[PDB]
Amino acid sequence: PAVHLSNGPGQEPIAVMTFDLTKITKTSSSFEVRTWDPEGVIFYGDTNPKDDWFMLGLRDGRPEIQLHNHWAQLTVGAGPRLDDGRWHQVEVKMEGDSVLLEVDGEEVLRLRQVSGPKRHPIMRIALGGLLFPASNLRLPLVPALDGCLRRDSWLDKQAKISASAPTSLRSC
Amino acid sequence: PAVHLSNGPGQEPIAVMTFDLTKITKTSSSFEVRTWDPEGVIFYGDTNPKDDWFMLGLRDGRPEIQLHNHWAQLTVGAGPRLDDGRWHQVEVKMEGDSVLLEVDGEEVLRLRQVSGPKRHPIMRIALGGLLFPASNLRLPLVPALDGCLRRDSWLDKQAKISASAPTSLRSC
Ligand SMILES: COc1cc(C[C@H]2COC[C@@H]2Cc2ccc(O)c(OC)c2)ccc1O
Ligand SMILES: COc1cc(C[C@H]2COC[C@@H]2Cc2ccc(O)c(OC)c2)ccc1O
Ligand SMILES: [Ca+2]
Ligand SMILES: [Ca+2]
Repeated sequence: PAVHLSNGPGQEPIAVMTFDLTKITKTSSSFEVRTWDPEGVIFYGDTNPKDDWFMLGLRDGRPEIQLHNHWAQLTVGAGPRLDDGRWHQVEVKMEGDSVLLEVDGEEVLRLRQVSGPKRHPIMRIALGGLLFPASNLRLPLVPALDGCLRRDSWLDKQAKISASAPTSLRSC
Repeated sequence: PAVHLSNGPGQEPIAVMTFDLTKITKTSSSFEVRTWDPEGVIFYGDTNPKDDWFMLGLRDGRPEIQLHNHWAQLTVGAGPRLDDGRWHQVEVKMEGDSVLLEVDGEEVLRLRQVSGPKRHPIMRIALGGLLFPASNLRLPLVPALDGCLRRDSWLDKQAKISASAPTSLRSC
């Protein structure tokens, strides 16, 4: 059961979820993605769109992470091209103070010393788009990602406060 | 013709080279490395060991870059394990404002927005060690890298001011 990561011309995400950070024990997300599109946003996360946000996307077909928080501000590409039309497994995990990115079962990137142990305790996760204008990225891209998403798990179901309407979704 | 990246117990680099930055047109370095060692420094670069330095090393067998300058400060792992005893081609290039890392002919990491266009115009490159105590790294490691280095080219020969004695080197 797959859903489109893009719905029409607009750049708005296809879904948003909110979580209570005081109740998250599983700090990882995993999904499968398929696309012929070399550029776009896969998902976005934040507790504050000005001071504490994260983006996983594609640029030139390869994963790109942009991160801006108290401890780190970076724009990093890594891993192989994923715009080949094959399904790819992706996992993003927080391990200690590091963010790990695994692609097709292989760790391709570890951003060390990017997270601390004060913080707004509501985390939003947006799929297929950002929760601010693309102009506010560290390095702008065009967020629309013409691809499909399946087998997707986001953080801890036990900590979810809200989830956007699922009837917005468009089957693949 | 290969040389050891480690010489005895000391952590000192096996070689140091200095370059005139006003005369560097080729902002890349390339070499082959072979090792069974999961941790250590491959090479170090700086114009200032306090304010503008760079380290390429291994941690848990995989490439790690530490960088500290005016524009960026980061600790990032990427790429596959290289401590398998096979020769591996490595290239580090500055492209625009980004540092690229290629391993065995594949781009594995692109640190974007990490270099500017004021700066001390002497760059040092040290092989097999740092030019400050490992304690001053963003994330300490044990610098000794029991491996061998060959087919190595460093920046622009036309810009080199000085190079350490080559009779210090130990054949592999
Ligand atoms: C690395 O820094 C950030 C990463 C993110 C992105 C988050 C969503 O998928 C990766 C991350 C998971 C995660 C879950 C609970 C957390 O408490 C947490 O804390 C950082 C991180 C958002 C804001 C940041 O500051
Ligand atoms: C990214 O930032 C740095 C990278 C480095 C490491 C340098 C040596 O191998 C990669 C780099 C090549 C290079 C050559 C000439 C340059 O003028 C230059 O400028 C940055 C960079 C040292 C200091 C930094 O600030
Ligand atoms: Ca696109
Ligand atoms: Ca070692």
